[PDB]
Amino acid sequence: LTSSDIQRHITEFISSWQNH
Amino acid sequence: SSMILTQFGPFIESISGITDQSNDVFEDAAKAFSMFTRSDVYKALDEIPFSDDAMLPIPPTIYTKPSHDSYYYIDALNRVRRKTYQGPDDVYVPNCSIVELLEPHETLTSYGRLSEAIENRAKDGDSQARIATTYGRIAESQARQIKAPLEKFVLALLVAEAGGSLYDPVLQKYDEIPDLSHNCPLWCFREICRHISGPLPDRAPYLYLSAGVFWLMSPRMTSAIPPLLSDLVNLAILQQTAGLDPSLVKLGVQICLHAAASSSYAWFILKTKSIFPQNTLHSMYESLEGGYCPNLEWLEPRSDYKFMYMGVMPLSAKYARSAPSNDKKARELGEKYGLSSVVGELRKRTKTYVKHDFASVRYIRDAMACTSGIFLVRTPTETVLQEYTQSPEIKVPIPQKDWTGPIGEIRILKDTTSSIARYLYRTWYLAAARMAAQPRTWDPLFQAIMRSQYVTARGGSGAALRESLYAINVSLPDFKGLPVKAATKIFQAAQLANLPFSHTSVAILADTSMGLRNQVQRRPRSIMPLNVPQQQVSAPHTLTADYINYHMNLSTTSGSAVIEKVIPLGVYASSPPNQSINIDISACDASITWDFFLSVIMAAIHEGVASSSIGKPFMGVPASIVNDESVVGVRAARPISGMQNMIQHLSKLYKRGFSYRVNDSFSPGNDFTHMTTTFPSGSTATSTEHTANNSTMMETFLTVWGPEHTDDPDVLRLMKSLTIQRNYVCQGDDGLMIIDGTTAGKVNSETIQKMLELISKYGEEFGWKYDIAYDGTAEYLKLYFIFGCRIPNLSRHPIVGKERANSSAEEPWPAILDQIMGVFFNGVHDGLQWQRWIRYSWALCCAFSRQRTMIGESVGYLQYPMWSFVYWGLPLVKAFGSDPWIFSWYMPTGDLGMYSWISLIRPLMTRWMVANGYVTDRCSPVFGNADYRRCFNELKLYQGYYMAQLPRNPKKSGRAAPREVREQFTQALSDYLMQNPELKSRVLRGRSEWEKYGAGIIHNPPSLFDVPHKWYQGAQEAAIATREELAEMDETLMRARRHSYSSFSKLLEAYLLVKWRMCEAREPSVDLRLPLCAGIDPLNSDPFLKMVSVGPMLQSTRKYFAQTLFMAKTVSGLDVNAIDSALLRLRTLGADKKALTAQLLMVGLQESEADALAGKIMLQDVNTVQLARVVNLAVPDTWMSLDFDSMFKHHVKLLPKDGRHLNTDIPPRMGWLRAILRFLGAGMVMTATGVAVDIYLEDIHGGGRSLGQRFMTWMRQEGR
Amino acid sequence: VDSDEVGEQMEPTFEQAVMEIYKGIAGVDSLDDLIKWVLNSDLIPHDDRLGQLFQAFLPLAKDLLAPMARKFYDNSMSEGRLLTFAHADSELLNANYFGHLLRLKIPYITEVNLMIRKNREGGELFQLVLSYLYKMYATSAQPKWFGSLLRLLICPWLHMEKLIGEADPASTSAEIGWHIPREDGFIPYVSIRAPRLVIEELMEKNWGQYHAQVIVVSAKAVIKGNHLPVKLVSRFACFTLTAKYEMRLGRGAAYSARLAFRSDLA
Amino acid sequence: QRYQPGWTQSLVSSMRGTLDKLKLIKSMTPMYLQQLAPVELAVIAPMLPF
Amino acid sequence: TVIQPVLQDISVLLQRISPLQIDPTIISNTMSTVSESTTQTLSPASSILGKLRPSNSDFSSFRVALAGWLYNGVVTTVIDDSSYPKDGGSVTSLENLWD
Amino acid sequence: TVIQPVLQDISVLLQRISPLQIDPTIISNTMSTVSESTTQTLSPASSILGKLRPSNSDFSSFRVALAGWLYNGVVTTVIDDSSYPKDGGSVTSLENLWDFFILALALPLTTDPCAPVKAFMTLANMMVGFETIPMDNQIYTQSRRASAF
Amino acid sequence: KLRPSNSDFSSFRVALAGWLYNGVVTTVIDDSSYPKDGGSVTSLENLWD
Amino acid sequence: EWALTECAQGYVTVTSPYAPSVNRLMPYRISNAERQISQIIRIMNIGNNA
RNA sequence: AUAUAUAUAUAUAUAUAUAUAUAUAUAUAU
RNA sequence: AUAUAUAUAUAUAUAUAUAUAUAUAUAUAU
RNA sequence: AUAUAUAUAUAUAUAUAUAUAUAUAUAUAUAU
RNA sequence: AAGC
Repeated sequence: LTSSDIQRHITEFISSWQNH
Repeated sequence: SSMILTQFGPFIESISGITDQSNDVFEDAAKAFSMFTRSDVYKALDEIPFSDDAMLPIPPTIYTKPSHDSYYYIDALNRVRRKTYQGPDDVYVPNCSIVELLEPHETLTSYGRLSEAIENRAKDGDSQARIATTYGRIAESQARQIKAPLEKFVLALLVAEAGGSLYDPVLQKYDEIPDLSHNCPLWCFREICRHISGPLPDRAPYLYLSAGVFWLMSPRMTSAIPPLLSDLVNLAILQQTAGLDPSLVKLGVQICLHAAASSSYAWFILKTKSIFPQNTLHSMYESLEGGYCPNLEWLEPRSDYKFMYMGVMPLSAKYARSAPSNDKKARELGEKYGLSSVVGELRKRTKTYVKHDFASVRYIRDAMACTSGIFLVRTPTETVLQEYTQSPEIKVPIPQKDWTGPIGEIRILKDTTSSIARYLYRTWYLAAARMAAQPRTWDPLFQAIMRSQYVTARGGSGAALRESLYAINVSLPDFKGLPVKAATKIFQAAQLANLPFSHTSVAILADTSMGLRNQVQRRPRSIMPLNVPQQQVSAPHTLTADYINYHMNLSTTSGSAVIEKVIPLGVYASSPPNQSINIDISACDASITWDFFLSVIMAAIHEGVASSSIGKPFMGVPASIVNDESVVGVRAARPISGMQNMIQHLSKLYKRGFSYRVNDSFSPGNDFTHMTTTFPSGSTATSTEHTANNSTMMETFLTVWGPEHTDDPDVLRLMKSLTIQRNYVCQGDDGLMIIDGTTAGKVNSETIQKMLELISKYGEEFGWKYDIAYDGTAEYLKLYFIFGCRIPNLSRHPIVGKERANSSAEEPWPAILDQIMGVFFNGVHDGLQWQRWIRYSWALCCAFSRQRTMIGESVGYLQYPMWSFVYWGLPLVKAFGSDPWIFSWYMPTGDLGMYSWISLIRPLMTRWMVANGYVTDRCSPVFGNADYRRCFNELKLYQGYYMAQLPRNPKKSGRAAPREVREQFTQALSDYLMQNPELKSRVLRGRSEWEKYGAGIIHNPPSLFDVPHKWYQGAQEAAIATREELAEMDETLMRARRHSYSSFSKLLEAYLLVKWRMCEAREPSVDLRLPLCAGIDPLNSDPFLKMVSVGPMLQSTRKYFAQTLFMAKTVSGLDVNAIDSALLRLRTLGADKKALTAQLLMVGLQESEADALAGKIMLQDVNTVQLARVVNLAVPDTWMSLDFDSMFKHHVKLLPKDGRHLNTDIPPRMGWLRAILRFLGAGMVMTATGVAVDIYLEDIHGGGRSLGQRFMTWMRQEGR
Repeated sequence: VDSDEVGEQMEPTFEQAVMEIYKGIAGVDSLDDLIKWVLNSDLIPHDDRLGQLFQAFLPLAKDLLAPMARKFYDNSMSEGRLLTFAHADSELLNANYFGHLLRLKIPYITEVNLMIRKNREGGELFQLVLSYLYKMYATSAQPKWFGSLLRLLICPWLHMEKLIGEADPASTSAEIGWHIPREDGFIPYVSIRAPRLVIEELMEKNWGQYHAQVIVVSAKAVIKGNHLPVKLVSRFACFTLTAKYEMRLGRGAAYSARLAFRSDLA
Repeated sequence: QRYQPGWTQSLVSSMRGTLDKLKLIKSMTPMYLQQLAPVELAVIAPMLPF
Repeated sequence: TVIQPVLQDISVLLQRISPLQIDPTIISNTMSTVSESTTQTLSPASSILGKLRPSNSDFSSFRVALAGWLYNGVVTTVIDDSSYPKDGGSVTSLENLWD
Repeated sequence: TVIQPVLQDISVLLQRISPLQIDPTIISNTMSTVSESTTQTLSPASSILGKLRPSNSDFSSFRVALAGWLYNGVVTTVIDDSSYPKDGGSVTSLENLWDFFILALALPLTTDPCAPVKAFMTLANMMVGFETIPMDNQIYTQSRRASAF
Repeated sequence: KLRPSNSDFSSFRVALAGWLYNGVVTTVIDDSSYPKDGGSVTSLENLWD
Repeated sequence: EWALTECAQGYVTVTSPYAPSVNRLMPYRISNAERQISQIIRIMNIGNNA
């Protein structure tokens, strides 16, 4: 359960970055 | 887990970013750590509710193992040997049951040691007893290869992970690392320990002590258990700390279990070490979709290794993997050992990645981290009988009709020879000629430096020297009663102080003692520690090799620290369209013998030196006369120089071979002498010679042999487009070839393949086995690059493993702290998740901060306050009510980091201090009206700060020694050092001048007269310490702790007078979406932000710091940094140029350039880094991989932003403050978490002049 | 010990393996074909075809002869000092041979010495090719004249006979050997002959400084530590260069040994 | 040296000496080619299968 | 394949019928150099020796060239393109001059 | 290689017979007296003393230069390439000025007939852009390495 | 002031390439290179800009 | 070969055989009008999008 | 030392059993 | 088409057995 | 926090063609 | 015994 992925982990942080 | 939280509530809450840290909680947790027991730790392990996904079968075969009898036998020389069943390499420790060899230990009936009675029959001469004792001792040695008992690390992991997930201050969210319930290695560890222990109430399968190991009496115990447990605990730590994918960790555990279930664990690991690389790194990006690749440029001269960064280039299918596929090889390897499945999932997972991003490199790093990290251990006898028993295979030799008559031992090589040796001879000829013509060669100081280079406190097989000298009736002084080791090369030099070279001539042909080193994923390495005369006579070889490496080729001199290597070379070579070829020489030392190499290099060196050196002594070696037979018929005599005398003697030694002496401590009755031709590894000429020959042979191939042996026009064009000065970089037996991408893309892979076949063929006819790899990846010095991203190899930094090769007991308690801090810094460089790593490092520092001692009924506890670790460079988490996770481990160490974090949180610290009643009336420039003088004392912060600087090793100085014998030792050392009277006169002139002028300004002038004293102290400190020195340690630490202080060191008090002002952030240095170091990614925020704000160090450090000094090399025993600091102190304190002349004369510089350099230094302006060393300010080791220079230059503004202020004025002649304050700004900016920030000076409390006076006061008062 | 002694340790000796090498060469169907291929009607190797002969032959030597030679020399050292002959020094180097190494040449044409020597096994021409292969196998080192060995072997003894030829042998004789306490165990090591004064001077020397491990008439021993320096004997007192281990008139023992000056009373 | 810029050393003497040495070598190959080789070819030619 | 044996055999026959002997020691003695120019690398005498490589003992090209005169009508002997200066070369390069 | 040891032999003999020996401290002593302000980024004395570095072993090369006078028939002593400024130098650089000074004093003692041309071109190279002169052709322009002439 | 943002160093080659397509692409200098408020000659920074 | 040599400004030289041929068919030559039309199409679809 | 017999060890080949992986087939649930 | 269980075939590993070849130990004969 | 409008991201579902390798048949050379 |  909730072992979603590592690539989505990478992308989610980046999406947090780009937000302003 | 209930007891875990019960015992460590406050500590976990503090180190998890919930509550402020404090010393008292830290010490309470340390006491709790000291109060556990092993079985208690296992009962704690029993309470973790592991999930199904962490379940996997364990074969029953591990517990049931046969006896050791069938794996050993006795040779015809009455030596114990290992019976081989799997091949020539099955000489490691087999997997056999042990319990039937154990005598129960008193008061610990469940545990025991090797039977002493069996030891008795072994020392008598029994065969079975000898076999049994060999097996027992080698198993003990294999189990002793750790740093500390595993239960400490396991308990620390439990404590750290009991705090749950961490909150990211930058990401403003929670990490998603799975908890211990999904940690397969811990479940396997617990299950195997429980199954071994069974009904018996004690849980530890074995007990690791300083005196050795005690085994649990179980019928399921096997010698293979300790390494398996070490691997499992390493993997368990790594998964929780670096967020590894559990799926890969399961495969690693499977490999470990298969290794255990085999006949020999170490042999299995050795034979299967390359599954993860061959299946992930070497087969990556078969189908490429996109991504970025850095654009780097190699400038001129390429000898300078000058690279400049341009930007990113989008990738495309044009640059997919093009190297030959290795699927068949990987499948065959997986099948041959029954791991075909693991290969199957590895390949299937690898095919899934089509884009080059952070995800792919993270996956590759995780896959590489799963390799085992044990130190392979085998008995010395098998190492000797396996490594020195192979010889080069000169498939095409030099014809015998191509030599002249002998000149003593050498034989000149004709110029009509069809062999390729002619180019090697010519290269060494020109190298020797250019070397001998340098005037610095004849300078007495240079020769003294070379003589002192090999005079070290390490072993030199002095005993064999002793009977070799006794063989001709020469008696050496004994130095009876000296509290120093006789088995040191300093002792040898002292005994050889005043002997003629003719008397010591025979000493070169003496024997050689033994020495071993164990490595990770590599067979143990043997060493030949040459003695003093051998090192002396080996000089010209070393000098010529140094000249070649310095001038005629591309060759580095960097160490194995990751920081000092050439990252730019690898990142440029891996980036498309460039392609890299990895070339290594298998058994390089065993491949260089008299047959092909030595007979040519020795002749070339001997001939290329006669002109520039006729009739001169050298290194103490005088000239001599030799027979001449080169020309036919005429046989005459010929004078030779000192270098030629050394060459003659060394040629004799090389022709004869080598005499290795072995004393196998793990095998009673296994000692002998082995005749071998393998080149020594312990000499000073090894690496340089290997590099020189590597470059020469590569150039010869590229120029003559290769063009003449291939006919395909593409291969010809390629080879003609390659030269060593442009494309080849070598160091020892490791080399790298760079193929520059053409304007039409990248060179065709088929052409590269045929060329590789050509090199492989070319290596054989002079007996060199070329291990060549071409897989679209760049490897150099065990650094791995793919597509311009470097992949750290976690497995080669074992957390718990420690190399122990001898049978000696381990170190006293305080020493382990150095190892712990080294582990922390290794994790820092390897790029682990910073928050988890910091938490775990805090846990370990707590677990090792207490120690029981006995002082004769004065049973006390040694305790380090938490602040000592902070002084040692370990960052804080949250204190004084501040926000959590606001500090970065780029924090400097020592005073600099302290000043930095105080400067960051001074106001909060003051408000916290006042709110707690620590209130006074004397307003302070730093803390206002806070009563810091008592709060620091009660918080032990002063105590921790001061005791963090005590030497945590025993000081063997001050032992009782007769005056006569000590003065004899010192005078003998001085007489050995001061050979040429010119140097002695120089030093006397320097002393007289210094007394005239420089006396009284500084108290510790470095001089050549102090070298004997330092050598004596170093030899004395090399001996084994005793109990009263440890008591001296204990009482000193207690004295330091119980005392009360009032201030830090003068330097830190000066630093706190400076305050700064942060401003808008810097500009990004590189693109934010370009992977540079694997793991340094958005999920690893702080390293990622620091790297993208500052930018990587794109220039090698060795060359950068080569220009940050005045004297390149000095006599072994003195420090160049010490001399530079003394000179700059003398200049700063207003001493005139005659004092600097005197100082330069003490270290032996000749008068004229002494004056020239003194004047130049006095009037010169120096760099910031070089100038900052006057106050022992060094660049933090962690900054080395970053571009700190530009940030020093253009981001630390010493002028206030709003304009000039009154206090920020620097006095005109105190410009060095400009150098110092840059470091303070750097520390402040780097310590803070987040991006790099432009910083401006704000104010100095006392003004510039007062700060200068304080600094000068410290400069003068030090050295007392 | 003869050079060829290592050859017949294997049931198929090295020589027939060398004979069978021919099967690995294209265009050669028999050893005779190999001979006529490699030679140019004047008993000269073509200096290139001999190249591939070496190419094929070297792996055979370095993979088969070297290890068996290593064991052979290791056992041979046990019986005591011996004179060993070889054909190329690289044989001894690759076998990790222990002891003094001498390269000696001869004032003759060695190659012509073969084909006249009749009753050869594979034909004389095969022996010529073999000799060429060994000469190519040798290292690069100037071989001294063979006389330098025989002179040391003979002349000192012949000179000393002019002095000792008349005296009583009981007084002017000596013996050096390994001592082992339980009449008494003693195995000879070196035989010494010298005038009375010289032997008396030899009598007071630290012979107990060197130790070895003796095992058992055909006894054999092994030295640990360092070997005996030559000057301990003398610049006088010509001695024997070689010795064979044997016990003079019962369980197998491995007790210990130090050597003693058991020479004589007179 | 009108066509060799970038030669920091004056190699005129060395090149001239080397060319002179090559000019005056005792090579008897041209003699053989001018006199004997045609005779050898003439003798051999009629006997060839081709 | 048809032509090759004929030219090879005629080359061998000429090689071991003619009294001419090819001896590079003539060149080596005439140049009489090992490695001039102790320090500065440029030494034309060494360069030309390196280019010629006299130590090689194969001269099949010479005999084959002589034999080619008999079969002008079916075989044309030309100099291999690899012997030409690299990339056309330049007069400023010392090696190109020897080429 | 055949003639160079002869020059070293002659140098040794000359040093043995000559009454001239190096003054250890003359340059430093005379340069330590120049007056300058401590606020300047540059110091001429520093640069000159750094370029000079009188290693006392220089009289060997001086002696071989003297010996070269006797054998200009076969040996032509010249100034090594490394002595010239790397990229050609510039008059605005103090370091290049000192290099020009060193070359200007050193050149007249060599036996090279083409020495004066190189002495002139050494300054000409540093002076490019600042100040121009007509040259013969497009190859040996004003920016050639002085050692090329 | 001479270190470019991200140290891109690539606008030079792009500018050269742009010469072939001035029909459809007009290479211009970005606003960010200009002084923010227009600058002033009394400021040395603006002179360098 | 003429087109390739001219397009490379003479820095690279290519060669073609000189002998009776086999009439290989290599259709690659078109009028300028077709090239201009295709160029207009390309400019059209690329239009107004950086 | 040679020949013969018994026991033990190593290599190749074959067969059976167990475990794992792949393919095929059957049943339940969606 | 997915998940779970079972069976057959192939591959690897382990064990056992058989055959051939080699070696070690014991005994008899010469 | 509730409601509405606009947009990004993950997951599930569907098709074609081509090329490479292996195997069978036929032949040449060496060996039987 | 325990190198560079």
